Amino acid sequence: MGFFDRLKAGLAKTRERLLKAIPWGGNLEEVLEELEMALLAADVGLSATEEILQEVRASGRKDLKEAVKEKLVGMLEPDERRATLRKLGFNPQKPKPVEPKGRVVLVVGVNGVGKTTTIAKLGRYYQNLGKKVMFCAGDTFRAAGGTQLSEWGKRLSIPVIQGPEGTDPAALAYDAVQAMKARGYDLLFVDTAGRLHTKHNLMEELKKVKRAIAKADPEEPKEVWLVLDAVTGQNGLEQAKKFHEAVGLTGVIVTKLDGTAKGGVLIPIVRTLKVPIKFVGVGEGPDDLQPFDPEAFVEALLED
Ligand SMILES: Nc1nc2c(ncn2[C@@H]2O[C@H](COP(=O)(O)OP(=O)(O)NP(=O)(O)O)[C@@H](O)[C@H]2O)c(=O)[nH]1
Repeated sequence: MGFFDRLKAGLAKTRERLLKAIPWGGNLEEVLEELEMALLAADVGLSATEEILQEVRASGRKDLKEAVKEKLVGMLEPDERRATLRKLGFNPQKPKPVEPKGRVVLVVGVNGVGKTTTIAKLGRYYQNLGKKVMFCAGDTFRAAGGTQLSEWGKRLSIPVIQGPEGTDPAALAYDAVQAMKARGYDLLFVDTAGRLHTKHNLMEELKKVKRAIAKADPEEPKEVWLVLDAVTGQNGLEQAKKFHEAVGLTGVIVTKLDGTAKGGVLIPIVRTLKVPIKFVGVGEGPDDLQPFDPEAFVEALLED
């Protein structure tokens, strides 16, 4: 319960079509059939679905339902260690806290996916874990109404490195790291432009920003997080590929899970990018941005 409730609520649209209604009592032939449709309807994809079936049908010689759960969780965990600790019984009440590998987190993704809002929630999250957090408003470009990262910073008391619209994004991020160092901050999130059809090639700007961060601190950024909208589609995964090829993702944040019945998309995402989902977005609330936990996610896909 508690956050678990918020997760189940966020996955309700995906869950209540067929997943929860699966008749785990009938003769396999029916159940597995219903299972394949439920998966495909949730956007798990044919590839991962036919593998799940194999894993269960061929193998899966334990409890039918549990076999499914274990297989789905296995598909969501890119890290062998955690997969192992899980199999060994590790299953704490609430998911462990996501610790950035370093001090700088470069945030990327296409315009509109919710990068700005996601960073603000991340600031809160980390602040509540006692980190001194700083923001860099690397997307000086587009504002057009909405709420700037700049306004979010004042509200959380998080300083925002920013410059006049048009300011060199790379020089901003450089100043941002310098500032984070001199003032002794624990974490810096660098927001970035997300428009793929301007006169300035997005991927190239991005690489110039990551390079600037490195010039300031040769170890950074230790995290490159792509934000993906669960409502987009497979084009968004293709874009993901380009972002990965351009800057090397270390993680993925999936937002707007509450707005779709295709939440099963997380499986294809992790299988394609082979990086972990760090946080999942279950709504437009402050604490709606939660640390990802495969076990919990899978449970919410099937239960409640
Ligand atoms: N329902 C839902 N909405 C979300 C989630 N995350 C972000 N959003 C919403 O998505 C919209 C775009 O957010 P924003 O942070 O402005 O996006 P951007 O990707 O930063 N766009 P811009 O380039 O215009 O600054 C907002 O209305 C925001 O609340 C989520 O997990 N669920």
